[PDB]
Amino acid sequence: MRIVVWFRRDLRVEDNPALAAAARAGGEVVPAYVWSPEEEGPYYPGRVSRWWISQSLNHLDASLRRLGAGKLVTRRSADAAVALLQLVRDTGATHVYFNHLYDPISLVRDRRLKEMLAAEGIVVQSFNSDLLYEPWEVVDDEGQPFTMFDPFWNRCLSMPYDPPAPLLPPKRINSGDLSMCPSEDLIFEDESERGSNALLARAWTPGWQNADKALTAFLNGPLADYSVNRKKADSASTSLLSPHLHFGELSVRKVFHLVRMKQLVWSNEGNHAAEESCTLFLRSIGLREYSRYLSFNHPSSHERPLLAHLRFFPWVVDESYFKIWRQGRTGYPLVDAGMRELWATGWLHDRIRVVVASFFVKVLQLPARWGMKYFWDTLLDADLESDALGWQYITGSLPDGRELDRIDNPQFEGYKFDPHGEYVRRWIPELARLPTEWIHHPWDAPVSVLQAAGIELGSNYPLPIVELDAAKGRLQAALSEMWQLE
Amino acid sequence: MRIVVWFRRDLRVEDNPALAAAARAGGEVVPAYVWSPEEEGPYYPGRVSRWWISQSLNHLDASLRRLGAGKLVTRRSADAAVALLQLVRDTGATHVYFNHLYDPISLVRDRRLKEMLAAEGIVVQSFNSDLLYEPWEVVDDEGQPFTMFDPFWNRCLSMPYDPPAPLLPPKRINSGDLSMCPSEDLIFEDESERGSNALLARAWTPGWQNADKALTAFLNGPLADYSVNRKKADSASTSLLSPHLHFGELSVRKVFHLVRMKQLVWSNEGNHAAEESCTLFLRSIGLREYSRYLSFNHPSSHERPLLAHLRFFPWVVDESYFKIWRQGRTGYPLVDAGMRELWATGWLHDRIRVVVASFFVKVLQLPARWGMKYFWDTLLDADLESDALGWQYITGSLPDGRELDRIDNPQFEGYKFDPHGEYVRRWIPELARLPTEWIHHPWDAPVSVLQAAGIELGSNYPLPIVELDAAKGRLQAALSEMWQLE
Amino acid sequence: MRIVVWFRRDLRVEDNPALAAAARAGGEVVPAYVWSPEEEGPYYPGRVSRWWISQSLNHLDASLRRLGAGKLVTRRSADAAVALLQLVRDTGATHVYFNHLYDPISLVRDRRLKEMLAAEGIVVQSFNSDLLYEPWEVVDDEGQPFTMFDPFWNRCLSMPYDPPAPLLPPKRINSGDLSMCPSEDLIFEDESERGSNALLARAWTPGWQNADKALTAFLNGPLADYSVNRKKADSASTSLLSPHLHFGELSVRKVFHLVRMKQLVWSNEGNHAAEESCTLFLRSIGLREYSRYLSFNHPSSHERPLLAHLRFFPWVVDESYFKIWRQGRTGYPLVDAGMRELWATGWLHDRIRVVVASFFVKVLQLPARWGMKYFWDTLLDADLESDALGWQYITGSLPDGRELDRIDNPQFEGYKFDPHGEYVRRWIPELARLPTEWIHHPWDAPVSVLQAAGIELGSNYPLPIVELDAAKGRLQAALSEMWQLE
Amino acid sequence: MRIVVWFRRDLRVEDNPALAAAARAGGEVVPAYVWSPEEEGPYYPGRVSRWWISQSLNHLDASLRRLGAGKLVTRRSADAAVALLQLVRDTGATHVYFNHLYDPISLVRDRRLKEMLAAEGIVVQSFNSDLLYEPWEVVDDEGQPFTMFDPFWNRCLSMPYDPPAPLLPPKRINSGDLSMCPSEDLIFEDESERGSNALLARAWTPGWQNADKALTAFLNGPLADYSVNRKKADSASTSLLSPHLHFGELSVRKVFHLVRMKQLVWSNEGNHAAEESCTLFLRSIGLREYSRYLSFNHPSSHERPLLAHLRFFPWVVDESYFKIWRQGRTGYPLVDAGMRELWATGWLHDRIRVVVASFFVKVLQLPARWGMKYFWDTLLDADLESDALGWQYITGSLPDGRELDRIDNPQFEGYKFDPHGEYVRRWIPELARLPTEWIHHPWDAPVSVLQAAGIELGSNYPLPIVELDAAKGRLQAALSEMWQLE
Ligand SMILES: Cc1cc2nc3c(=O)[nH]c(=O)nc-3n(C[C@H](O)[C@H](O)[C@H](O)COP(=O)(O)OP(=O)(O)OC[C@H]3O[C@@H](n4cnc5c(N)ncnc54)[C@H](O)[C@@H]3O)c2cc1C
Repeated sequence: MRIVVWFRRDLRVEDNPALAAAARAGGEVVPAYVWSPEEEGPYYPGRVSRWWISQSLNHLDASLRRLGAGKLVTRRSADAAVALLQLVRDTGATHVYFNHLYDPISLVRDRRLKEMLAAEGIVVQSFNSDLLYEPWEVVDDEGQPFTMFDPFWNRCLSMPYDPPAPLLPPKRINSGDLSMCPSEDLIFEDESERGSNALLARAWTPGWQNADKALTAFLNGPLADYSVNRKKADSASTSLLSPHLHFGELSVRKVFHLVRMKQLVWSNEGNHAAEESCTLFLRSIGLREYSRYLSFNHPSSHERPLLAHLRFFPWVVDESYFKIWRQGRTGYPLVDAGMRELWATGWLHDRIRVVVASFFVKVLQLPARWGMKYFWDTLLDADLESDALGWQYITGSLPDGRELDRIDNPQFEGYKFDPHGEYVRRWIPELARLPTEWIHHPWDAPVSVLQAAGIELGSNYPLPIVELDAAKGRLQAALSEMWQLE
Repeated sequence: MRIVVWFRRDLRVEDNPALAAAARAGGEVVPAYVWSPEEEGPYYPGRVSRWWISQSLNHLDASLRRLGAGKLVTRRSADAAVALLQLVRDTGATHVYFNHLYDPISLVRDRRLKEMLAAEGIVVQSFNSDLLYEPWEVVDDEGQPFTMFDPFWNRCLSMPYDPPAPLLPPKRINSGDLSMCPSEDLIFEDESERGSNALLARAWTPGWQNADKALTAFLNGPLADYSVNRKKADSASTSLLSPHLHFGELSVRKVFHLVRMKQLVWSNEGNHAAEESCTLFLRSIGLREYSRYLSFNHPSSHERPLLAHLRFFPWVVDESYFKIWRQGRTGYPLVDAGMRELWATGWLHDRIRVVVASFFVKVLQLPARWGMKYFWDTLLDADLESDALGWQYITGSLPDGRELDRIDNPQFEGYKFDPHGEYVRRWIPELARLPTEWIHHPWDAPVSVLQAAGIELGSNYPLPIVELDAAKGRLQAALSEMWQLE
Repeated sequence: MRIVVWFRRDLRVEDNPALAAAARAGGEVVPAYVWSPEEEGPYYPGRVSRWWISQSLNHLDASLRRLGAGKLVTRRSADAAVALLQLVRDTGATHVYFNHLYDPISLVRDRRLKEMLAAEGIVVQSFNSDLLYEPWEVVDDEGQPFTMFDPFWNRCLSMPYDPPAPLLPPKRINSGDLSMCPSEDLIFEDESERGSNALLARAWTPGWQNADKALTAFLNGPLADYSVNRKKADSASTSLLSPHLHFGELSVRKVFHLVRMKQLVWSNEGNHAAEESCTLFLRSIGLREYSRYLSFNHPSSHERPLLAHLRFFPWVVDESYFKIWRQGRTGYPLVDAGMRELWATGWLHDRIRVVVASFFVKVLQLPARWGMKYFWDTLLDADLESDALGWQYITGSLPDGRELDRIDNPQFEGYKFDPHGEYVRRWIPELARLPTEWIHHPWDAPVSVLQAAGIELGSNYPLPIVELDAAKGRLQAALSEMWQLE
Repeated sequence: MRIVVWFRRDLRVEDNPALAAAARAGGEVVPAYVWSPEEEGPYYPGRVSRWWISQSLNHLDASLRRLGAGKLVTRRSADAAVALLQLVRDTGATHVYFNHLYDPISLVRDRRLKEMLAAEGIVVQSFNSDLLYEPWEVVDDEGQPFTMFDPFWNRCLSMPYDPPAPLLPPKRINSGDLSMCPSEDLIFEDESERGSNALLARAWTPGWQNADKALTAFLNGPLADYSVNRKKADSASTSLLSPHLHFGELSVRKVFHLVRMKQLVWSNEGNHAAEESCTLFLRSIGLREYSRYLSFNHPSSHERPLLAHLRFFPWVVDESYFKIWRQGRTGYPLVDAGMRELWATGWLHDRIRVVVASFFVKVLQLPARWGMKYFWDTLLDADLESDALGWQYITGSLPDGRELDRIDNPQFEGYKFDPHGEYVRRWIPELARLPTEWIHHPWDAPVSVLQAAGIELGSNYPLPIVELDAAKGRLQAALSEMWQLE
């Protein structure tokens, strides 16, 4: 009843530097979650990403009632600023203790939020939660922002001062009265998909308590061989904690500590593989930090994301091709098993997001905004930076890699990410007897080894809708339309 | 170089009562395997059942060379009797120590084999390996054979004398010379399927050494709850050792001992569930013993198997329906996941052989000899009795159960064998988001819960080729053709 | 109420070939245990060996009530023959189904028992339980008994016929009425040691159910390295099941089966160490079988045991020396830790029975009947053959080994049985800092390394009562009294 | 070659805030260990405490060479200040980066060290390593130090600001040249006890790498039931890490973090026992922090330790009584097993230091400086504060507990610390058969239960040198000499 913390994307109580700075403030703290998806514009957050919030908020209530604090109130309005001002009015609070995000749509909203509340009479203070450093204090030589990643992260490990350690969770807090503020339940998922969304719990359980159980099971397990099992998609040794790390159920400053703390343990035991796989796991953590630093600084993705160097190219406006690739009647088996895992789990491996999405533009030749709006709706780790950073990288625009005029060609795009075919036979079991040479290209197989395996192309497994040698040249008939104008 | 043992379907060295009776015979023993599939008539043994033999023979050689004995010679001819007489001629042997099988095609061959060898001058002696008792010494009240199972097996546990215990494996044997007999390698699998058959090793490894590893992993594991997990097909708690138990890699007299020996351990520990699941596991072992006793005695399946009370009914002669059911474009999802597991593993659960095969006759209305000849070609536990006993039982003819004029109706044929749908979503992952009420019948679902789950019937998942209410009456238009003639 | 089985030293229900031959006999069986220790003469069985029976009988009652059978009646009289005749009179039984033992005091009693019962009118039948073969059917070349062990056991593995396998335990039996026979409880242990005997349960739990738990924990565990950890006494890798194997709680025919059954498993896995340690474990089992065969056949230990080639030698008649060696104020540390383990556990390692008992005769020069009567009173595996076979062997009389005119000399009698000193420091912790060179001989140590370790000889740890160089010649002053008379 | 760190009692590299503040200082760092035990006066550190340093320094060299840094130089002189000034002269260093200890003998030495080096021209800076807070910033109400513990530690958990978290270990450091400074090996242990000290490695391995292996094995293990297994000495569930925590191989700020971090994990799982045993483990950690705060502040143990309210009382000057209690010929079995564990392991439980030391003064009536000088010589966790705080507490002088005019009386001083007698029978196995009522007092036993257990008092187990009812009044004849003078 003195200060408020309102969570936005930090759904945790361990080392949260707005709740722990509320416990030692002396007065009473009441928490909050204002839900306004109409403010976020075209980035109405997901459809299974909206499922994760409703099960993580209810996990946060029973984890924060045991520290005291009564409840976690949840209000709903069109914009945050009317609802948050009505919250300090209803409760009679003096401060607002939030922490700044780095979306280009919330950064304009946060200074607009700090402009409404401070002119009223209450005082606010922002903090730094889901980032190692802050993106304005990391600089290059003179004063500028970086424009690449490998010059950037070489400054990020060789800082003058180390990142601040995970500060202690609070001992106990107090709300005073749990009934002055009339909280209300609110819908997140639709009523037609009230039962079809509960089938994502076969692989994913949300909550902050399951975030550190998933972290510690990775440190003892697959971190010792992350340097070699990084690309292989058949085994689940790739630390499936990015939905925890996107919604702030796991702090980046704790994963940076515990990996570095046990890098020293393996460093003086002669394990040269397990110490190499710790500098390569923190590099991937730095890719998350670089995407937040990119949308805040100089490029900024100035008005909308999915933007670096295109949006003329003569795409086919065929909706039924978007009905085939979404369903998976595509014939190319590696982009077909990846398109079935995304629907069944709400999850893909990073190298399988490489081949599913690059097939969507370079072979199928569809507009890339149809690929984002489908990835945005059914995925769990669907943020505004990394979905914009990754689509930028795979379809080709950072001077980092994965250029155009280059189709996937799954003959050798599969022998690096899936050597034995344990990923194709897991997800399309109608292809489970092809002897691992034609499991990545059944249309290149002779008729004798196909009729022996029980696959008749056309009835059991569909033909490729677009041939590989066709779109190897049909792209260059369309990509030359860039190179006459730019 | 004195006596010969020739293995037929007892590919093991532990408690084999023809090899152990060859070690204590004093002289030298040479083993053999004569392969004549042209003698077996229409029962040319399998196509993946022929894969299991080629990998179990080579497992038997390296397991019997370490007892001595030099080699395991393998000859090939049209009939066994010319090849076996040429074997005692080439090696100068005096005895033949085999053990009698119980196929109606080998029982006529065995007395024909004993008729050729004894008239030459050499002496033979048969033994009893793959059976608990012998089928002529188990009798009913006066002198007759039984005609049912539950009167039969009540005599089989209440015998005057117990079955003979597993006699010790031999200490060491000797062949003398490993080069007098010019052995030859021989083909089992085709050259077109030399690589597609090696993909059954993802679930099955043959050999007698893996038979007791699979047995002991079941006694400590799923035997404690076999009485409740008997019908459920989603979990693999059903002791997958019938391909070991068909080819004689695991003796029935050892499984009867070790289950009964540890039934006593659980009997005086208060475990009333784990002692009930031992009388129900030996009952299923007795179903194997009853099928061998049935083809030898009174019914005998007199000239051919797949025979009890039919073969008029007006079947559709449509080959493309046999191309749909073999592939699995059938729409009924429970008989579709079962039709994909049979092709991927060469294995089905016993209650899934119930619903796949009864759909083949009572709904699709195809001739049952097309169902045997497909089951015979791709299955591992494809014998001559139990494939004939089971097709007789499920399609309805023993006074045991599973009568006609009764379709499967998977609305409640699935809630006993697959309660949560973990078996359908494992094998058809294009149906992985239906909320477990319409996972067994997608065509009975409303359009809203189907478009939310991403299934559009006709493109993603095919329609039912034959409706359920159609064949519920279209059978009775065809089954009345029995009841005017019989 | 038709036949009786009376247990003597076969306190088990698994593969007991008098109870299982009572179940299939048709009539009702009542079990019994007649306790007459006054018949056994000087071999009144033990004082902790009498503790093991009272806790194994009560374990047998609750293990045989669950098969039916009502009770296990226990009567007490001076001789067995009056009590057993009063038992068939009280119950009206027709047969007596026991199994013959091989003590020279029970073999004369058994034919005296068969002489009383058969002349009355009832019929008896003996069986073979606690032996592999029978000692009259194992012969040498012409017709004679053997006189050694290594010629004997070479016949015992190369028999014409294998030993009979473990026959199945009974399904269920029936006593009919549990109150016609007025059974009575009876004392085994004294009332002064009613509480001091319950402290042997810190290491030993009796019963037949714990016999196979102790057997299977050895087969998976220390049997793979029994060939190298056979002599080392510090680690408990030596299969502590001889108290189970003496009282018939574990059949010898089952241990011969399960070791031989899994010798084949390790034989075709390349484990040359684990297959050697199975031929050396069955050799030690054969030492138990040889001692039973020795007291029945030609030497017979004709009127009393502890007898092969002595009982003149001029022993000291000092009782206080027998008070020192029993207590352990002896100074020699290896025979002192062994004398403390025997009192604390009722158990010694076989190589520690070697050095404790040979020090008792060759150095202390006491009469050997004081050593048996002390070993008989406090030990668990105190039978009439192996206690007589072992004292015969270590003090020297079989042409097998461990001759006289040879003291122990623990300088190198310890570096084979206890290399690091983990056995001395476990049992005399007042010596726990001597640096493993003088842990086996503290009196041979300099004064500086003794005062640094905190041992002052005379107050903390006593001096040797008899010097080593004294009894190295004082024996030969007494052993020359043999060699003038024999 | 720019700054030096010299370790004193912080033998670790993880979160050491003088080495990590040396890595980010830019220049080159060389480490050091100056060994001057002649400066410490009567507190020449231990004889097995001197063994722990020689094996932890050599563990620190191979753990700090892999971070770079060349070596760890070790010089020896009479005082630290001549040797440390000769070290900055030999290497040409500019700074000295140490961290202040809290002994009253080093606190006078540290400001004397800062007085020599700063007047030369080099600059020093101290840090805070082995303490949670600093002892001058924890205050009571007005400005004073505390005089008790329970008022003190209630301020220590309710501080305004939390203790600083474990700061990251260094990435890599550099010495430049490893041969400019002529380092020398040095003796720690005597040559007479070069081999008797290596027998403490049966229970203790030193080093900082084994400190966190011992910590994490306690957090997963016995911390869940520390609240009930705190007093019981028979089981080793009491987190044996005080020799790691005394020599600075494990930071107190890390144990405070990891216990508090997983107190939250058990707090929201319903484990009310495992969350109570975390507030009671940090209390014991606070007892270490209170003893350091006590010798620095107001009482200070002004010129020497072992000092609070005595040193007149008429002690017996008998050296042979000090030869009995050191050896353990004392008859009282609970103080005898504790006196054998201290010699065998160099370790005692905290409640066994309670009864061994209080028997030394209140019953044996010896001067307490003979008890410290014996505890100082053979113990591992022999510091200057807690050895002074504990002797003060048990023999009675803090207003905390354990007053005088109160003997131990092991009849009920044993049924709280050793209920079954598993601690007495472990260490005096000559008493291993007493039936747990007279295992704590054999002289109070009747003769029948003693002769049955094999204990004859006087020869096997010695009599009590001082009777219990004697020193219950003979103390009060000597304690009245206090109460006439004070
Ligand atoms: C002086 C002396 C006295 C002995 N007194 C007894 C006694 O009272 N009771 C008794 O049962 N054994 C006795 N033995 C035999 C030997 O000590 C036992 O084998 C002992 O129990 C070893 O136990 P174990 O389980 O470690 O043997 P293991 O290594 O496990 O051997 C398994 C079995 O082998 C048998 N066995 C092995 N070695 C011998 C042997 N040398 N003689 C006889 N059997 C053997 C035992 O019955 C044992 O159950 C005595 C030996 C000596 C030298």
